[PDB]
Amino acid sequence: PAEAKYYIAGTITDATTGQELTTAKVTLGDKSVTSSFNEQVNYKAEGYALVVSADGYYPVKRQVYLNQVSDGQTSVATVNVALVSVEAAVIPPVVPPTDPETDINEGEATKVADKAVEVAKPSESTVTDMLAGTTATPEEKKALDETLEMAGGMKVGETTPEVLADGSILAITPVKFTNPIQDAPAMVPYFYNEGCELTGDVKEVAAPVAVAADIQKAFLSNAAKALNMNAGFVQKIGYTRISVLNGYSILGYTIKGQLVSKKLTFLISGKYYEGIVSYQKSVMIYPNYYS
Repeated sequence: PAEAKYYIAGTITDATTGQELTTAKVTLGDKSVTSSFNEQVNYKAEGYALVVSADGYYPVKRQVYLNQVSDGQTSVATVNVALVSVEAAVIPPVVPPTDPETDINEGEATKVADKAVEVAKPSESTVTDMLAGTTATPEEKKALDETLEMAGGMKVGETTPEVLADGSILAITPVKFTNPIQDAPAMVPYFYNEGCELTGDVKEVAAPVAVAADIQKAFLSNAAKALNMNAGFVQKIGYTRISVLNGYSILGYTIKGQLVSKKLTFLISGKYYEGIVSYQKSVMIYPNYYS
């Protein structure tokens, strides 16, 4: 069985416009990469330093950690670094997302899980592009087409939540082959979300005895700046190999998206508001082998 494969994929964008910053200077570990990167890496507990700068923006350093998986599985650290212009108006949070007071627990994760999965699930255009190979490289497209030819097709199932005891939420997306692939490898699509979304209700802190849309928009906008991410999810697609495991066919696979959340507080128009926002830290691909 093949060893666990690891990747770091992501995009450098402008925090205000959401457009890719193609002139950004980016290093991932010891390597110079473009603003749209996808690098295979060896597992290291230390992680990998992502260093990002662009003229007119505040620089960002982020340590990227890998979510360990087992033999035959793939794990992708999914990174959106959205740089804030030195000219942008930003309301700071009361405490930044590096403060442990901003972490959520399992009980809080359970309350936002349905919403988190609703926004994290693959859209119709994402599923269409995953299957068609719209964004695949020529080698990936060829391998995907050979896989589809042996599988017949791929059916993307309903995305369901799995709440973990640390407060993370897995968005479980099963992918079933019409016909299992016998004694042959598969090139398969996965997807992930870049940016952050509001997954819990925005509430006034210490209200005397429903929050307006504009306050909610201002809350998400400033939460996204605090996190160095775009406001709203944009979906990205990748391809990975499922290797042959002798004496087993490949029935399909499961995509597991790790959604991490933060509870932030902002003073917005003279009142304090709190809410939970979520983003994707990783995507993992689990083959479904059958004997």
